[PDB]
Amino acid sequence: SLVNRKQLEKMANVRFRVQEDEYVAILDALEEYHNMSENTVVEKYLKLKDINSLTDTYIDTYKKSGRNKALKKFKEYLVIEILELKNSNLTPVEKNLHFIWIGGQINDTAINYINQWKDVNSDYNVNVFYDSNAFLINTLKKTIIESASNDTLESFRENLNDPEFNHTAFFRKRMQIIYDKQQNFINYYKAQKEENPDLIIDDIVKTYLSNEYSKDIDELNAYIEESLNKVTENSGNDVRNFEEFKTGEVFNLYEQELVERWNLAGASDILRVAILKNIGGVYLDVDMLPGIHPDLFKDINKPDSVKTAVDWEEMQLEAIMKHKEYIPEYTSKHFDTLDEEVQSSFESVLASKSDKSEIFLPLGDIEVSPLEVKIAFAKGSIINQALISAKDSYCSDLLIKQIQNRYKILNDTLGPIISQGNDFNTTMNNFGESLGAIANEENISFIAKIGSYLRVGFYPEANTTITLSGPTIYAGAYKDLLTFKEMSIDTSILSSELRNFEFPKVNISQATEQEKNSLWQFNEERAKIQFEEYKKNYFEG
Amino acid sequence: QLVESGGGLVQTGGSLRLSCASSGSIAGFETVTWSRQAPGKSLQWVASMTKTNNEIYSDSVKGRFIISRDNAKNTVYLQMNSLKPEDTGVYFCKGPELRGQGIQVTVSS
Ligand SMILES: O=c1ccn([C@@H]2O[C@H](COP(=O)(O)OP(=O)(O)O)[C@@H](O)[C@H]2O)c(=O)[nH]1
Ligand SMILES: OC[C@H]1O[C@H](O)[C@H](O)[C@@H](O)[C@@H]1O
Ligand SMILES: [Mg+2]
Ligand SMILES: [Mn+2]
Repeated sequence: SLVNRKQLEKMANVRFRVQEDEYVAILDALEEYHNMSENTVVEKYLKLKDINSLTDTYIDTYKKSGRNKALKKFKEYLVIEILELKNSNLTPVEKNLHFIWIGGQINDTAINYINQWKDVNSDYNVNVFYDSNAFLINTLKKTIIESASNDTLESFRENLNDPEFNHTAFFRKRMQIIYDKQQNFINYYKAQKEENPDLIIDDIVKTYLSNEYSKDIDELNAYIEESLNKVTENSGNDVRNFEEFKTGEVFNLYEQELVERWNLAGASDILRVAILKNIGGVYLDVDMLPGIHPDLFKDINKPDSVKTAVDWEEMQLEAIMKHKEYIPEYTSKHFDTLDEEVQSSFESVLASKSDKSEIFLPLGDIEVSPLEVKIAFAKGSIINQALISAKDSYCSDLLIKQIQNRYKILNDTLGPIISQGNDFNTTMNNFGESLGAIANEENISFIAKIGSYLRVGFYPEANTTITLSGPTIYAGAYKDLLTFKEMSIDTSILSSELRNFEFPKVNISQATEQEKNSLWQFNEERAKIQFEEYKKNYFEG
Repeated sequence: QLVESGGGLVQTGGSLRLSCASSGSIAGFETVTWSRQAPGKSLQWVASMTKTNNEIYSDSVKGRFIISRDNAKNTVYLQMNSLKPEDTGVYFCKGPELRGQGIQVTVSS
């Protein structure tokens, strides 16, 4: 518990020094903090912020004060109090499970994972957020990527069998053409919206696809119908009915990611934040599965031939799916390598439990601080595939401010460069120069990581999304919280402190088949495989 | 070079605007603390304004009092509305190196 007035007085006592007015400001505000029985968690938090500011003011006023040593210690005590506040005063989490599938038709695989949460959480309300205006984003991205692939292979036809013509070289050249086509669509979209603001995204996309790629509008219309119908019959909740989001200050950034970038993961990073702020509950990625019941496999010890908690968990999920078949076509690739004696322990225990709620642990009643968002860990790092927040949580509002600030810096740097209408390489070189000019000691961690924004989803390990709206904004928000600031762009924080915000591990299985299949980025390995396949297909192997 | 005014006697419910104006310093009030002392009580904090133009209010006074500065940060104001007899006392404005002699405030009831 935080020192009271008299305890601070003993700490910051300097013999013969009269109590300055700026000191009394601190002592009186600390006393007021301790008389806040009746106040909300955020009110208490804002009182701590006040004490912090008064403390900073004192230190700045009397730079050589004998009190300063104690006051700087006091400032650290304020941070301890935040965590106490956070960890001591919990409200129940609204019993909502929130999922997002935007940009195209929800796949049967996503449905089947979702259904597992539904089956063991009958007391939870389920929303799968979609966007009834943008079912064709995936079609548009796929079409444009394939067209640029073909153009690239055509253009470099005689270099294809050249020892030195890399997968790297292919993707580098293809990127230039993708940018051209993406910019072509983007400018068409903006012109169309000016001419007729009543048009929806899918109106413009299907026209574009028909005009430029001779796609059949009847088949596109039929796909929209199927997609709408599939999601509606599966707890569909239309983003276009989400008023607080639509009229809020990050709707434009969401549409940027959806319509300009074709980054559905990035758009979903933004949506998920608005969902937890405005509604609250539990956000999950569609590749997440419920926690395995802790006493299902307690009595089977991990073979030494398996040397990570993740591979073990992976094994356990495949056992459930092999023997219970809850999800059709779930891999058993890893489970099969197991010794027959171990596999037999698995099938024997699964034969005994005959009720899904004894296989998967129901969430039940979860509680969170009104200050915070809870986030999952992986690889000792935070990852926003799973989130817990009460409606209007404080960290929730910090998250939106992180998003606004990050996109403001990006768009104000990148936007005027793009509008000069230069090619990808020129645009990119100029972007690089601009990033160099606006770089300072504060923003550098951010500036060093946004250079590849235009490559996202088209180039191996184009990662920018992490910094824009992913795990980085959460580290930023928690730093905000713990430093009494907002829009922190330097997100240095102890891993100790981050552990205070950890999503309860018992409540998720992260090591699913689908988690291994990233839908927004690809690595070098995958890049090499795609390239060989592009070549073969182009030559008609 | 500091001129204090705005005080006096009001009935319960009335308003006053305290004013401290300085001259002869670059922002003599770039940090300002308002304090008050009743007879037989200790000096009590009322409100503060940081170098960031951040306004911090004591709980007993929030929703009634407004602290403000001119852009030169040489004169500071304390708008005090819905005054109670509780508010009665001598008010002091404090900058980094300036401090007023005190403005008497009396609320009648
Ligand atoms: O076409 C897409 C692709 C992705 N997503 C969203 O992006 C999230 C993250 O996708 P993924 O698990 O592939 O990202 P990773 O975990 O690999 O970063 C998903 O749960 C979806 O909510 C989407 O709505 N539509
Ligand atoms: O930040 C971009 C993406 O990467 C994250 O690590 C999460 O797995 C995913 O949900 C998110 O959309
Ligand atoms: Mg996935
Ligand atoms: Mn994933």
